[PDB]
Amino acid sequence: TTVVPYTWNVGILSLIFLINVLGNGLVTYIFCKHRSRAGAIDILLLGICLNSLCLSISLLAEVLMFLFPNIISTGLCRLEIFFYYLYVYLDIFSVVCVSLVRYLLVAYSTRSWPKKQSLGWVLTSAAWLIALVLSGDACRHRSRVVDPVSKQAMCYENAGNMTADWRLHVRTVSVTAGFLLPLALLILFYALTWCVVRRTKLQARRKVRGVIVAVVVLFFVFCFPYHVLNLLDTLLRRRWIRDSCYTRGLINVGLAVTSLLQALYSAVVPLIYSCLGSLFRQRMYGLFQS
Repeated sequence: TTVVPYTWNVGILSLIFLINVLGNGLVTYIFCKHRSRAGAIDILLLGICLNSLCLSISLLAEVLMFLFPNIISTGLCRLEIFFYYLYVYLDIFSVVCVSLVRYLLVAYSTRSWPKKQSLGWVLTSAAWLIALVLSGDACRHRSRVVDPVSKQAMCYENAGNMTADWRLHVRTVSVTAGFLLPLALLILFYALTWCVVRRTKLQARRKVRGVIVAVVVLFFVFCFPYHVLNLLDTLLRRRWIRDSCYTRGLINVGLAVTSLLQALYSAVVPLIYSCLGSLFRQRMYGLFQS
């Protein structure tokens, strides 16, 4: 059985695509118009918008394949899954980079190099290269297959006699490289920032930045559930926890619910900037008053 009907899934993904594209395109436009006077964390926060825009192509492809089964082909199956994994890796990598740069802003406060655009660009490129490698590795075999039992085409993991091995390998790579290690690095950098602040008893000149914290919190809100349920699913398919029809159906429902949350983070991200950021709020308010 399928948990979310066709109509609900298509509508939700279409609305998410619309808001994603509009919000992150506008944010990137404003950022490119005011680039010259930006900092490292500004570049990272723009990188989050670029990550969200990656998902737009994936969702557009998926929606067009739903609407038009006729155009389902190997090329679209590759492209959709490529952009999907690109988004999934890039979001967590960008959060890790944000944590790294705030660590560096305190570890090297006496230096000026932690606060330049150069650090943001270097970190963004380092994240993008890794995400591209990981996504391209996964999107190699997904092609057009026809089920004998229903005589309809669909995107599938067909890889020959080794289809199951590839199916397991892709999920294992996703879990290990896109949830576990990035989370450990994130925790490490925040713990180091807190430790260095505690050890120095840094003065009250430290004052909170509204935008940075909200995005990091809403990431753990809208995206973490999908990754944890993916980990549970992969544990099912590796027989590290016990099999059961009830458990399988429970996780089948859960994956359906949480996958929509993770896609909704793309729409959530630009709205955080449009309200908690003074520059984005002003500019977008002026644009919308036109």
